[PDB]
Amino acid sequence: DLRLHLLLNTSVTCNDGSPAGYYLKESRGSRRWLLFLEGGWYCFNRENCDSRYDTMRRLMSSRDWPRTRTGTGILSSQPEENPYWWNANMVFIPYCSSDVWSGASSKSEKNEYAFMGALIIQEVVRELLGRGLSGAKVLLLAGSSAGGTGVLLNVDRVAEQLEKLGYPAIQVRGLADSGWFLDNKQYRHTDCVDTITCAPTEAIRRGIRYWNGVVPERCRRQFQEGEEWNCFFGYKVYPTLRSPVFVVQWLFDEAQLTVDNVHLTPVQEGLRLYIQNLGRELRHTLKDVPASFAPACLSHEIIIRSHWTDVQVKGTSLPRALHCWDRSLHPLKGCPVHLVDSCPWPHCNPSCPT
Ligand SMILES: *[C@@H]1O[C@H](CO)[C@@H](O)[C@H](O)[C@H]1NC(C)=O
Ligand SMILES: O=S1(=O)CCN(Cc2ccco2)CC1
Repeated sequence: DLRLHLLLNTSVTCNDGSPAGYYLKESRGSRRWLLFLEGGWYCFNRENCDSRYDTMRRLMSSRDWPRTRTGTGILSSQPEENPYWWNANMVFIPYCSSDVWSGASSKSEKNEYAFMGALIIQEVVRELLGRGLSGAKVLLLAGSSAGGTGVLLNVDRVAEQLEKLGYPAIQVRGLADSGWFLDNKQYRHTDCVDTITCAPTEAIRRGIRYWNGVVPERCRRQFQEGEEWNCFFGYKVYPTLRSPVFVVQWLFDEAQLTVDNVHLTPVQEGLRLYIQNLGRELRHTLKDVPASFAPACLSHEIIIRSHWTDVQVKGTSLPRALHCWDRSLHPLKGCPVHLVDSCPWPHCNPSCPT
């Protein structure tokens, strides 16, 4: 169990102005720190944020958060469940800003909601330095789904924050799970007039303006004013990053298929070619990513699932691949770090989740 702490700086808030926070379980015999970013889509105007506040309020407010959380998967402290980092200091940062962790805007008489995701991460890091993070050797910033994209958007800013605060010895690294998407053509499509019809690129473009969203500086300088939405897409922002980042991505991600208007519910030839081309394109974007784990499965998220130990690529599990990554940051015989399936159809890998 990890224990809730609400942020001492109460000006760093969830959507509705309640304080943000983090759950923490300390491991005094360890100088490794894992900070995990929760996911859960986003909202991008008044209308659909109001809807989200009715039926997804824990993603917009801390008023109903429980006092403890059980760590699962990579956040578990039992070696049977977590072969990788079971003895680490564990932190779960709830997603209550609805901004893919990019926002820097307070609630005001102009703004019905606050979008403070980028500032929440910075304030959590600041307050943890007083609770033992000052002695760390590695800070691993991890996340799933919207939290995985949040890793890509924030890992270099955490590294810069610790450098400017006088801790140049802490090695900052990233682990992005299920946050690597393609701005591809949809299988069926519609013009953006409402939430159901707005393609990812157009919805993110509106969100960035609504949130006062922030992107990494080198990426921002490449694409420039009005085009910051490009930096939400992994294959475009990753080459601009300096911190080591490990990328976990199902080749047939259920959220990718959702935004592409694909439902698997007898597949004819047009859809067969579409699905095979999506897998090939995703594989192409990872070809020069040296730390990656990409199985040929239809699924979504993995690193905080308890059975995350089950899936294998070329005979190597995800906990093993992450351990090999650790060794590489001190090729290795029999301990690989780049693992991408080559078979072209969902569940052609027999270790895929059922
Ligand atoms: C609280 O957080 C806000 C937003 O990041 C910042 O402007 C302010 O300086 C912080 N307050 C303190 C006392 O650090
Ligand atoms: O799809 S998600 O789980 C993770 C990514 N975010 C924003 C996004 C959409 C496309 C690219 O980046 C939405 C929720």
